[PDB]
Amino acid sequence: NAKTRRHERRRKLAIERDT
RNA sequence: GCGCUGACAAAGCGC
Repeated sequence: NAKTRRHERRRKLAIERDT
């Protein structure tokens, strides 16, 4: 199951929204 | 395993 593969790219953006 | 929601979760739900 693709948890980490999706997460990696989504994470960068998710963080950068809050930032 | 790859998406897709979610906490950048776990879990779910497609392919």
